Amino acid sequence: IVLRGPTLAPTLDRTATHTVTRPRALGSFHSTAGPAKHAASIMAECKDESR
Amino acid sequence: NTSDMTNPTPAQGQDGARTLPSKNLVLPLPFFFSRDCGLALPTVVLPYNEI
Repeated sequence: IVLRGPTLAPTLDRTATHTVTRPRALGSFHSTAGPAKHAASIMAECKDESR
Repeated sequence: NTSDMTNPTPAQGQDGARTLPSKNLVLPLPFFFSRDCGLALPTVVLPYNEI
C-alpha cells in the first residue's frame, strides 16, 4: 500500500474579526503664533487754552 | 507596442485591411511590498484590516 507524508492542515487563528481601524496619530507642523497687540487708542479732553 | 497595435490601419476599401489583433496584456503593480523581497505584507498578522 502507498506510503507518503500525511497532509496536515493548520487551523485556529482568526481572520476578519472585530474590525477596529484606529491607526491615526494626531499632530502636524505649521506656523507657531502671531505677535500682535494694540492699545486703547488715545483720549483727548482739553480745551479753554489753559496755558 | 509590438508593431501590431501601433501600426495604423487604413479603411476596409483601401489596400490595408488589417484589423487590430486582440491579445490579453499584463501589467505589474509597483508597490512598496513588490519593490523588494525583504518587504511584504504580513497578512496573517493583519486579519482585522482589509486591504
